[PDB]
Amino acid sequence: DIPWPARTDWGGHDPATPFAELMINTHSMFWPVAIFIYVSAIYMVKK
Amino acid sequence: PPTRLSTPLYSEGGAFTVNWWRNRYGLYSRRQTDPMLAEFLFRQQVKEWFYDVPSYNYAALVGLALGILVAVIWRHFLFNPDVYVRRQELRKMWPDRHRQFAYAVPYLNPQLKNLLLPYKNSFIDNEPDYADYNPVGLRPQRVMAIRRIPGFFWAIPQYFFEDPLYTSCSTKNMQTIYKKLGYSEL
Amino acid sequence: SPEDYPTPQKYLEGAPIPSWYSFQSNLVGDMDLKPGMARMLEVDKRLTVPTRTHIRFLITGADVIHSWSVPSLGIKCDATPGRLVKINTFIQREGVFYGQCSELCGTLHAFMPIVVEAVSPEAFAAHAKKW
Amino acid sequence: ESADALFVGTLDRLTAEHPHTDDPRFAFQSNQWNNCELRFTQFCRCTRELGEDDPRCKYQYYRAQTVCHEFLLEDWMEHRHRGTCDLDIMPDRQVIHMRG
Amino acid sequence: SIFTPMDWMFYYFPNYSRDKVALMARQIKIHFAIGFALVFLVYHPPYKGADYGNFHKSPLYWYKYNQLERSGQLQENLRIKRDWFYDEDP
Amino acid sequence: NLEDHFDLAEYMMKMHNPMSEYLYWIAGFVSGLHGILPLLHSNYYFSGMFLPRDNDNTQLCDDSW
Amino acid sequence: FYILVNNNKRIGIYYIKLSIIIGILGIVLSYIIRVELYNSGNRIIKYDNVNYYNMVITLHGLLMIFYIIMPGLYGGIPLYILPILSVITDIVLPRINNISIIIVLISYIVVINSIVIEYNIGTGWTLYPPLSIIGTVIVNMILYGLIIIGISSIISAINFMNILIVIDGIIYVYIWSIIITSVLLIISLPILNGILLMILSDIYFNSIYFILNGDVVLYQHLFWYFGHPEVYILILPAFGIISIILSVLNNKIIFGMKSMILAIIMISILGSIVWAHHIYTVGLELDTKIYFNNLTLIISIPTGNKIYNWIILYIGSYNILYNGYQSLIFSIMFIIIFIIGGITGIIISIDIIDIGLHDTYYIVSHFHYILSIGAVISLLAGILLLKDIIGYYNVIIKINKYFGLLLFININIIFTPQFIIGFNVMPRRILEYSDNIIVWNLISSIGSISTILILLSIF
Amino acid sequence: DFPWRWGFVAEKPFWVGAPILVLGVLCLGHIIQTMGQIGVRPKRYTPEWVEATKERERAENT
Ligand SMILES: CCCCCCCCCCCCCCCCCC(=O)OC[C@H](COP(=O)([O-])OCC(O)COP(=O)([O-])OC[C@@H](COC(=O)CCCCCCCCCCCCCCCCC)OC(=O)CCCCCCCCCCCCCCCCC)OC(=O)CCCCCCCCCCCCCCCCC
Ligand code: HEA
Ligand code: HEA
Ligand SMILES: CCCCCCCC/C=C/CCCCCCCC(=O)OC[C@H](COP(=O)(O)OCCN)OC(=O)CCCCCCC/C=C/CCCCCCCC
Ligand code: CUA
Ligand SMILES: [O-][O-]
Ligand SMILES: [Cu+2]
Ligand SMILES: [K+]
Ligand SMILES: [Mg+2]
Repeated sequence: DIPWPARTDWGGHDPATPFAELMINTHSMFWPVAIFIYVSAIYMVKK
Repeated sequence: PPTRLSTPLYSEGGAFTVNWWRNRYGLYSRRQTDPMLAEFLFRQQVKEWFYDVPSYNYAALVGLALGILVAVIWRHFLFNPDVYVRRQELRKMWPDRHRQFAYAVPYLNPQLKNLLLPYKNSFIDNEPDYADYNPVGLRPQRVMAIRRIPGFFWAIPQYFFEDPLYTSCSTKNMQTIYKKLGYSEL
Repeated sequence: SPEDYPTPQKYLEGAPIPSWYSFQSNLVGDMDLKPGMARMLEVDKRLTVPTRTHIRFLITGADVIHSWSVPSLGIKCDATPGRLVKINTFIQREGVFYGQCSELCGTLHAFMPIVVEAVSPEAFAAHAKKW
Repeated sequence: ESADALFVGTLDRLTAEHPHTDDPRFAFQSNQWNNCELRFTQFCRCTRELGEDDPRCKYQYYRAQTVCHEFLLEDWMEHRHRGTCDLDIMPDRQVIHMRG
Repeated sequence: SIFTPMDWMFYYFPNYSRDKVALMARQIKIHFAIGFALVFLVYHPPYKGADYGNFHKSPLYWYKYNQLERSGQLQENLRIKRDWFYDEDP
Repeated sequence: NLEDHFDLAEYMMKMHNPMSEYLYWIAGFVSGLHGILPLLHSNYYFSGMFLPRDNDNTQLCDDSW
Repeated sequence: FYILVNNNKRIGIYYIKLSIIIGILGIVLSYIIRVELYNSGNRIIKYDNVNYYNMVITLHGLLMIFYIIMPGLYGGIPLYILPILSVITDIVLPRINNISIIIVLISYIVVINSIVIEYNIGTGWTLYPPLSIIGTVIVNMILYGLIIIGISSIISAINFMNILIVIDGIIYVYIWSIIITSVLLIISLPILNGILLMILSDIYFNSIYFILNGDVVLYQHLFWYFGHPEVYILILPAFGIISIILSVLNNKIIFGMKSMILAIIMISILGSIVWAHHIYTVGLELDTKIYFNNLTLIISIPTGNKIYNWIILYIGSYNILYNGYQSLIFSIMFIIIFIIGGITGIIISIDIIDIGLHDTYYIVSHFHYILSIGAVISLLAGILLLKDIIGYYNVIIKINKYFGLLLFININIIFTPQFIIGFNVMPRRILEYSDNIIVWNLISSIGSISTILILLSIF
Repeated sequence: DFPWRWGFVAEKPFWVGAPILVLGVLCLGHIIQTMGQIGVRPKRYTPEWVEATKERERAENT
């Protein structure tokens, strides 16, 4: 509904429509893949 | 890849072969000034670019991307009801454009749309079937999928019969609850 | 022929054809804010809509490109001149959802918020009948 | 009465019985401008045949309002009253086939 | 060749790969035809793919379905857990 | 000539006049002023003040200062 | 002489010098923005002078893109080393090289003069009509600057393409990076000029393209048909630099040179056909949206191959060599930072995610991490590598671990919070905002003041 | 070869100086940004306005 202080709200917050829920879950679905892509690559940044 | 100029290079016949490439590689080249030097530079380029295994991966990617691109362009021109190349219908008012209106419904129901819409229950927790029923008939009635979308949907069970709350979150149970209160029709 | 202009039988028998009502929604100025109002988001006329109903929003822009954004409803549609974009929504819970214009539209791009209040269908009908 | 009666007769009937739903000829696109122009042209042709007072033409105006924003309709309705609306010029005074 | 290490293509199919320039052209053409076919044979076909009574049910679907059917879990899972809005206040 | 071998020989050989550096820094400083001076001028033109007082466009408590 | 010089290496120095000068104006504008956004209220801009903020954000974007990073990565380092990498005496077109830098300076003077003399209003750096065409004369002046800049960019692109005719050695990856950017410019600029001329026609010649019955969405197509190729014209030279630095400093031959080259070519072709991911919320047809979303996600493949090829360059390098040199640190930091920016780009590429995140500060943080952090650091790293060849001194940068650490920490303090407020949500191109977004905005503002202070320590 | 400021900083261990410098720069930034708002007391942050927003949230179920 309205922004609240010091909230991460990663991927969205307070959906009030089925489409709004879809948007939040699409981001949540891809987020672990993004973490994998980052962690897997960064771990090899070294001599 | 031979290392001696005496040993010939095999070429197929056609429009993209080793012989076809040799004929055209040095057309604009100031460095291929004699047969020996020209052949050495030609084989140097062929060895570097065509005998490089990873280079073939990019060849696949350009073909796939370009094929999709050409086809999406063609599809718009050939089928999209809103793209006009002929002028007969554009010389008439909107109510009279019957030939162009014929593209509308067939274009509104592509195969992949019918195949993938049932899988909305892998993205929506509450009332994933909220928009399934439509009495008009421009589109097919939608039935929710029985399985999660293959891939990265580990958060939901592989099959929805496994989920305990799935049936209680349906637009039908929600309608029952709200209709019992007199709250709303849907 | 008269039948080339399809009309429901009820209206052909004398039923009143519906009218439309238009209202303007403006930001509440800093000096006009009340103790509890949210600064930069409150408006003087909210848009009331019924919940648990399929609503079609047709959005356009008269002069420049604005953008009608309601984050809670998952709507962000550009109000472009010449395009009447259709957006379908189905609100599931009551409340007041605040949004802001999302396309630089001039000096006061930051001062045209979007407030939508979703109420029960019985409440919406009473409101519409009175306002 | 027939289940497919709406599609029968005209494609226009579908939105006439369901004013707030997609028209079959424009449902493929989110932009509904062309839909508004067809609906206005249909209101213009109704009045020419039946007059402004006919309930049919009054409803054809309600149908036009369902898809046309008021600021566009007011402007287009003034052009129509003057006699400059290009969607209402009588067909024998059109210039579309002249000089090309 | 699709999803194929071309080092393998060079080893196991030496005669088909002898002309590497021609081999590259086929790589492009094959994947061009695949992309073109996807649009006009998987996406475009009109009024198709709406047979929801024919949802594929794989061997794994039945393994898991029968397991839950044998026990009471399938019945319990499908049961509607709540069909009222307000609890009764004592 | 040996003096002409290197581009910008005086600077590279560390004999250049410091005024060249000062002009470069001054030029950058003037460039920066093109964002600040018109800000002050425009504020005064439309308000009468060169810069606002934090939250002076909103309601303030009686003791606010 | 100073202005008459045709030496390609001198002109390269001029490009870097001018980028820093114009950059001062760019950074100042950024400080104004962040200061204003520190809390809710008016802080340094009056409510009656809100048009100035709109102009500040517009000029910030335009200057940093076309007058700072592009002249620095495509004009500065390229004009200094490309003729050396090509083992050629000098650049193919000497006189054209001279006029290009002069043109850039003259267009800069026009822009800043328009700040001082014209009424200050803004329409974004994307100059969307009808807003751009209903403005005052400052918009006309900005258009002249862009067109003039376009002339310099195209002639410089012609200059680099001619190296293929004279190159006496091997086309290294970096040379390939510049050539492809030149091709991208030759194909994208003419389209930009056309649409800019149409903006002028509506502003100055009573044209009606951007009024009713004319589609305003037309501009966005032609603009972004240049817009997105521009973001790769700005990043590809940076990639070329990263390749040289990693190979040289680690004493390791580039791995998969041909895949690096073919990855750059691929990014260009794909980058020329994905522009409408900037137009997701306008209301395009479903199939168009799906095409553009699909092709946009494909760009990650070639971009990913380059990243992993860089990683193996740093892996296995000798431990005895000191690894604290600023150039090496910046090159490594680029890989770490670019992945963040690219991944967030893939997130916004999904159109449904984009509906929520369009015109929000998440987009800001996305392109800042790539440009304000990645591109800047790449240009710094490249100049630092060539410190001996260029010969500049009177700075403490070459070995300064404090500067690198402070820059990395504080730059992330600015833009990481901007990802959070993207789901809050705080729109872009605004100055006032709700009181519940102050915390994150305040943190980013503290980051901006700190970064500026660290820029003073180098001297 | 360096001025006093760098000779002083570069003499200390990096992980002694670096952490202190990071905090110092951040503190200075906040101080600078607080000088222009000393004594500013907007009415919307008073307890009365804070309570009224809570009332609005309860009514709107925010
Ligand atoms: C992003 C920032 C931070 C970056 C950090 C990272 C940096 C990493 C490293 C980057 C390295 C890049 C590569 C460097 C290569 C250097 C090569 C080099 O040195 O070349 C040699 C080159 C020339 O050396 P040379 O070969 O001996 O040249 C001899 C001359 O050709 C002949 O000698 P001459 O004595 O005969 O010279 C003629 C001289 C004759 O000069 C004189 O007679 C001067 C007399 C004194 C005047 C002083 C100024 C007075 C101003 C008064 C203002 C009054 C305001 C009143 C307001 C009242 C208000 C109520 O000048 C003139 O006649 C013309 C001067 C025109 C230019 C100056 C323009 C100033 C601004 C004008 C604004 C106008 C606005 C008008 C608006 C109108 C609107 C209606 O060096 C330079 O030009 C200096 C470069 C210095 C810096 C080099 C880089 C060092 C490393 C970076 C340090 C950080 C810099 C940060 C940016 C600046 C921040 C502010
Ligand atoms: C040089 C600058 C630069 C670069 C490189 C990019 C790169 C990309 N950008 Fe861009 N972008 C901008 C600058 C840049 N962008 C700017 C300035 C804007 C805003 C302009 C404005 O609106 O005014 C913008 C806006 C922008 C939007 C608009 C969002 C909105 O308007 O709401 C989108 C969405 O599609 C997008 C997508 C992408 C993608 C998908 C990439 C890809 O290139 C990213 C590819 C990189 C990776 C993917 C990471 C590395 C690869 C791997 C680690 C392999 C493994 C990863 C996967 C398999 C996914 N960008
Ligand atoms: C490459 C271009 C570039 C660069 C470097 C930056 C750098 C910065 N930008 Fe950026 N910014 C844009 C391009 C850039 N920006 C664009 C295109 C927009 C959108 C415009 C629009 O909305 O219309 C934008 C918008 C934008 C906004 C949004 C304002 C709004 O529209 O509401 C904000 C503030 O939040 C901001 C802040 C900053 C800050 C704090 C820095 C930096 O100060 C962070 C600190 C880093 C440094 C201070 C180092 C920079 C040094 C150099 C650039 C010189 C390099 C030269 C050599 C190495 C020789 N930027
Ligand atoms: C040289 C001898 C003289 C030749 C004289 C020719 C004169 C006319 C030339 C006109 C331009 C060329 C196209 C001619 C088309 C003729 C047939 C025709 O009318 O086609 C109409 C048809 C659609 O018509 P409507 O019914 O109005 O729309 C219905 C809803 N979509 O349009 C077309 O097919 C023509 C327009 C597209 C032409 C190009 C083909 C489409 C795909 C382009 C792909 C581009 C990407 C790259 C491809 C690379 C190669 C694979
Ligand atoms: Cu309207 Cu922004
Ligand atoms: O722009 O990506
Ligand atoms: Cu883009
Ligand atoms: K503020
Ligand atoms: Mg936008």
